Amino acid sequence: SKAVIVIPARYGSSRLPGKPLLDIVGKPMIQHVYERALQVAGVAEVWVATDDPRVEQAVQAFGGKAIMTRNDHESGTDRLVEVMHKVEADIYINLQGDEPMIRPRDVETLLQGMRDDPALPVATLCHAISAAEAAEPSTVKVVVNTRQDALYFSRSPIPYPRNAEKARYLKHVGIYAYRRDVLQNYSQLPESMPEQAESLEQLRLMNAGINIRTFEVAATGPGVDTPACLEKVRALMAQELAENA
Amino acid sequence: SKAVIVIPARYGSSRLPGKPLLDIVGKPMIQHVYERALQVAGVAEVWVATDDPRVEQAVQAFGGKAIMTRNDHESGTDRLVEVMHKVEADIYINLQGDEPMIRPRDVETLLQGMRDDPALPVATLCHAISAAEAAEPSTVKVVVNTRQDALYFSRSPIPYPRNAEKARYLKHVGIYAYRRDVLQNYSQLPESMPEQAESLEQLRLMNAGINIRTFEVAATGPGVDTPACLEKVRALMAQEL
Ligand SMILES: Nc1ccn([C@@H]2O[C@H](COP(=O)(O)OP(=O)(O)O)[C@@H](O)[C@H]2O)c(=O)n1
Ligand SMILES: Nc1ccn([C@@H]2O[C@H](COP(=O)(O)OP(=O)(O)O)[C@@H](O)[C@H]2O)c(=O)n1
Repeated sequence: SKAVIVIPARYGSSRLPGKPLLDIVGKPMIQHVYERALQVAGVAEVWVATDDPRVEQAVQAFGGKAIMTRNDHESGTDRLVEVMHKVEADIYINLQGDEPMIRPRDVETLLQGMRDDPALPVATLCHAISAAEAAEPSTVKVVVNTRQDALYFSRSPIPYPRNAEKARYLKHVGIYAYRRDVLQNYSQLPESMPEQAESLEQLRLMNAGINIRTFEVAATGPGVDTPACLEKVRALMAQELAENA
Repeated sequence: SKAVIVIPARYGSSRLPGKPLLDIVGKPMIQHVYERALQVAGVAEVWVATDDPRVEQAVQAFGGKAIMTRNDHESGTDRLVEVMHKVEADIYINLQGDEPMIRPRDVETLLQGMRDDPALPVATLCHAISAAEAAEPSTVKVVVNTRQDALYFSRSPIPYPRNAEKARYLKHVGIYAYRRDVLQNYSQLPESMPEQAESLEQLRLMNAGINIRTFEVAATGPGVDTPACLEKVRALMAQEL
C-alpha cells in the first residue's frame, strides 16, 4: 500500500499575494510544510502541486519535488486529480500549503486509519471546539456517528443547541486522505445543492454517497490567512526552535 | 409484505389535556386520523395505541381498533415498540394522532418506497419550505443526498446560506415507516449526543448508522399542539366540506 503526500500551493492570493513564499524563521512557508510532511512515517514521496513557476522555483531551490498543474483548476481537489494521473499511489494525502504548524503525528493517525480499513474511501480530521468558536461561519463544523463517519459538514452550528449543556462541537481540519479510485471517479461527480449553498467542496462526496471517516485529534495550531495570525505563527514557530535545544 | 398503521395517542398534553378526544367538526380528532388511515391502500390493519381507557372506549365506539399500552413511555416511538410485540407485521407505519389533515396519498408514497426497496430500514417524509421558515428552531430541517437518503436532521438552518440563491430547504414531516427488525433492535440503541442536544429522537437511528430515506411531498396541513392551532384546523376542516 503506497501512500504519497501532495501539497497544493497556489501563489495567487487576495489578502496574501504569494502566500507560500512568506518567510517564517528564515524559510518560506511552503518549505516548513514540506519538511514536516517528510517526517511522516509510511509515506513514499512528497510533492508540491502548483500553477505558478515562482513557487516551482522556490520548491526546487530547497530540493523539493514540484509538479506544474493547470491554473484553470477551481479547487485543491481538482488539482490533486491531475497529479494522480502522473504520480502513482494507492493513497493520496492532501495537505494545505498554508498550514506550517501541522503535526506529523496527526497525518500518521489519518494514514493508519486508511490502512486499518481497506473499504474506507476518504478520511479527514477534526478537533473539539467551544460553543463560542462554533458560532463562526468561517469555521466548519462536523457531526459524526458511532463509527466516526461524518453525517454532515456545515458552517451552521451543528448540532443545534436546544439543550445547550449537552452539545459538543467538532471543528473540521482540512486534511484529507483519498483512495486512488475515489480520485479516478471524481471529475464525473456533479455539484450538489448543499455544496453550492455552503461552499464546501467535501459535500460533493457526501452527495454521491461516498463515506468520509473523521478522526479526532488535539486542537491544531493557527493557520495563515490574516497578518494577525501570521505573527503568532512566527512567534510560536520561533518559541518551538528554542524549546527543542 | 404485511404493513400495519399504528397511531400513538396518549390522553395527556401540557397545553391540551385529553387531546385525541377534542371535537373537530363533529368527530374527535383521533377519529379523523383513523378514518384517513383506513383510506391507505396496501395496509392490512390500523391500530390506535393509547394509555387511557377513555380514549380506548371512544375508538371502539366508532368501530376502530385500539390497544392499551404502558403509561411510562416517553415517546410514540417507544409505544410503537410495545405494539410490535403484540401486532405482527413486516412494516410498521407511525402516524401522529394530532395531525387530522394527513393525506392518505402521502402515506402510500411512503409505503411504496419501502416496498420498492427491501433493503430500506426506515423511510420518512419532507416538503419544501422558504428560507424564512427554515430559520425557525421549531421547524426541523433535513438535508438529503442524490438517492434521497438523509444526511442529517437539525433545528439549525441547513444548508447554511453562504450563497443564498443556491440554498433550497426541506422540512421534515414526522411520519415514519419502520421495518420490523429495526423495532426489535430499538431498545438496544444508546442515546446520542446530537439527539440530546437537538432534542430529535430520529438522530438516535442515524447515530447507529441506520439509513433513513426521505420522500418529498407537497406542503402539509398543521398539527394540533396549541389551542390556537386547534381553532385553525377546525376552520380548515370546515371549509374542506
Ligand atoms: N484553485 C485552487 C484553490 C486552492 N488551492 C490550494 O488548496 C489549499 C486550500 O486553499 P484555501 O482554503 O486556503 O484558499 P486559498 O489558498 O485559495 O486562499 C491551499 O494550499 C491552496 O493553495 C489550490 O491549489 N487551487
Ligand atoms: N409519551 C408519548 C408522547 C407522544 N405520544 C404520541 O405521539 C404523537 C406526537 O406527539 P408529540 O411529541 O409530537 O407532541 P405531544 O402529543 O406529546 O404533546 C401524538 O399522537 C402523541 O399522542 C405518545 O404516544 N406517547
